[PDB]
Amino acid sequence: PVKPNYALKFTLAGHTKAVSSVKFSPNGEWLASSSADKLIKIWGAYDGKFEKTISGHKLGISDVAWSSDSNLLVSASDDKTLKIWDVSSGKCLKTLKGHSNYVFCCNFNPQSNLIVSGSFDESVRIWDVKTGKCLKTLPAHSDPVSAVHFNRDGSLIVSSSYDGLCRIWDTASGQCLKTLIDDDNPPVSFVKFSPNGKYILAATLDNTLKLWDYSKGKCLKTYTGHKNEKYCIFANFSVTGGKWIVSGSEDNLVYIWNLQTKEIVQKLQGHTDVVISTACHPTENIIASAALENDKTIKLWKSDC
Ligand SMILES: FC(F)(F)c1ccc(-c2nnn[nH]2)cc1
Repeated sequence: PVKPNYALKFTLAGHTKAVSSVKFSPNGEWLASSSADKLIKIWGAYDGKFEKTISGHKLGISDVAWSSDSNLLVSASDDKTLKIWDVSSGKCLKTLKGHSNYVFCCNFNPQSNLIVSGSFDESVRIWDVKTGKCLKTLPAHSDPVSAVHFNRDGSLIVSSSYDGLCRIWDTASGQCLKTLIDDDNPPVSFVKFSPNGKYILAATLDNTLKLWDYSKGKCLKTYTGHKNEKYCIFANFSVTGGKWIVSGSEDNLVYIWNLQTKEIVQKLQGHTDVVISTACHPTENIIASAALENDKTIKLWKSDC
């Protein structure tokens, strides 16, 4: 496939303010979304059908993430806390307290006994899921932390910040193992490891995505054409069909690139405001996208390749 052919299948309405993130459950059955309206919503991944609302945060939510067994969620909120949720019961199992300002990003490790978080307070924290206690506080950055992610075996954490740095941390010790710098350091608005753990994908507010070989500290690929000068927009590796990079954009489109050739292969039209978040289904050729306040909807897209 020189190109995918994603086409719109469902539009999901219900959030009453900007959506902030969307994530597919690892078992592929569900989509979770978080919003400035202080709510988490659960939707069917294949039919787009609204399932349930999960409530409890006192202010808007910036991010949500799934545990590996698809049974728990963690959410990051402007109320300076994270909450761990039992999805089936809707119960808040733990409230993770410690950050001194807005919490912007969160993720489980693969084993899902740990949670990592990043905050406006410029720190990265590592939490024990079962006790809800903070294990480590990392003096990670000198500006707000925009993303945090574990690698494939959980031994590394990558963090990014508006200070222009991506850093790699040892989970066990909390030591800073690496700082990634290019020829220039625009604010970094998103970062994550590749599925095989060998690479890092970073978004910067100069309208650019970069693929880094972090063990060698070198920038390999570069993806442009989209618009990103303001917001924390998620980006993804799509690997179920052809190998693509997928991202939202401030011109209201979903951008899809050939991972290898860096060429734009598709631009998905339909949203009426900034596409702040995209997610890729774990086993099927399905993308979810979500948009900001003037739109408020989530869209599900499907390709034959
Ligand atoms: F060589 C490329 F193009 F840089 C590259 C980058 C990432 C991956 C990959 N596979 N799985 N996860 N990441 C494969 C190839």
